[PDB]
Amino acid sequence: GPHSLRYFVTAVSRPGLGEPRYMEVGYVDDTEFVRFDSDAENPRYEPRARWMEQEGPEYWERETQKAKGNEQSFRVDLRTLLGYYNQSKGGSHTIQVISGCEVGSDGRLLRGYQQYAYDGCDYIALNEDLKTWTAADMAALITKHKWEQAGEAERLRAYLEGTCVEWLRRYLKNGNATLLRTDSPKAHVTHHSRPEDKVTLRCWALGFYPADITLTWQLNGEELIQDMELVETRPAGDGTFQKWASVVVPLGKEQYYTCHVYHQGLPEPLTLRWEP
Amino acid sequence: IQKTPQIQVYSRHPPENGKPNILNCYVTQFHPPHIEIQMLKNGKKIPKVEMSDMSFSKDWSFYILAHTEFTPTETDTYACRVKHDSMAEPKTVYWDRDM
Amino acid sequence: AVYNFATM
Repeated sequence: GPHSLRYFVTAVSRPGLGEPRYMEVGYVDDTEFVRFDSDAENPRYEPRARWMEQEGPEYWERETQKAKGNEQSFRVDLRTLLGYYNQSKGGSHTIQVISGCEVGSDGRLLRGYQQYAYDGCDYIALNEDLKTWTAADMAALITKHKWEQAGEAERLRAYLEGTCVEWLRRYLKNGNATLLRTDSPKAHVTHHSRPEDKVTLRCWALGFYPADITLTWQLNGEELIQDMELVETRPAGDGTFQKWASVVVPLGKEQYYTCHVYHQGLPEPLTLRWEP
Repeated sequence: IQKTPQIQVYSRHPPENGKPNILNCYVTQFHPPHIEIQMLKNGKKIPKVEMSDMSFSKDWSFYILAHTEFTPTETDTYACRVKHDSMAEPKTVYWDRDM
Repeated sequence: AVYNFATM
C-alpha cells in the first residue's frame, strides 16, 4: 500500500520567558521516527525509531543544522505575523506546519503537501498542483506574494518530488521490518451496568499495526453507527495502536449484538460478543 | 480559539498483577499548545515519563502521548493530571482497569 | 528529510 513522510512543526512564543519553543516531529506512516525540540538540554535532531540507527553522524548533523535554521526562521515569522495582524508583543502565539509527501507501493509520488496555520486557523497552503498557494486571510496574502516573487513554490516542489520522496523510500527500506509489518488486533468485549435496565458493551481492539482499523457493532445484520460511542484510534506506547467502540443495549439482550473488527492483519474480520 | 483537552488513560495490555506493561495518557484535541501532563502513582508523580506521538489533527488541535513502563499491583492506583488554560482547575483522569 | 522553510 501507500506510505507517507510527514513533519509536524510548531513554534510557540513565550513573551517574558525567552525565545519561542520550537519542535519538529517526523513520521513515516503512523510511526514517529525523528524529533527536534528546542527545549531539550542539548537541542539536536534525535532518532525516535530503532531503525534510524542506520543513519550516520552526517545525517544527524545536517538535519540538526537544518532544524536550528528553521527555528530561527520561525522566530522571525512570529514577529512578522504580530505586525501583519496588529497584535501586541505580550501574548503567546502559535505557528503550525504540516509538510511532506506520500508515495504509492511502487515508490512514486502520489501527493505533496505543505500547510500552515496561525493560532490554530488555516493560514496558507500549497495547492495540489504544487505550483500555487491558497491564503485564508489578508495577512497570508502578504506571504503568498513574497513566496511568488521568490519562487518558493518551485523550491518546495523540488523538495516534495525529489528529497522528500527519495528519503521516504530510504526510510521504508531501512525500517522495512518495522514499517511494512502487520500486527493483528486482539479483541475483547467488556460489560457495564447502567440505571434503567440497560447495559454498556465495549469492544476493544488491542495491539495492532498499522493504525487504520474499523470497529462496528451490529444488531440483526445492521450496523449501529449512529448509537455508538468511540475513541479515536490511539498509540499505546510501543509503536502499536488501540481503539474501542461501545453501544448501550437492553439488559437480557446482549447476545444479539456483535462487534466486528476489520484490519489489514485480519484475513477474515473478527466477530465477537460478550462472554458472561 | 480555545479547545479543551480530552484525556484518556489506558494500558498497552489487559492488566495482570506482577506483569510488566505500559501505561498511557493520551491528551488530545487541545489548543493552545502549552500544557502540563503528569502521570501519578498513588497520588505521587511518576518520574520517568516519556512524551511521544505529538501531532495535530486536520482542525490543527494538538495531540500528545505520555507513557511509562509499569508493573501493576492490586493496591496501586494510577492517574493522569493535566493543566491547561481552557480549564479553571487541573483535570485528573484515573486509570480504570475494568473499562 | 525535513524541508528548509522560508520566512513568511
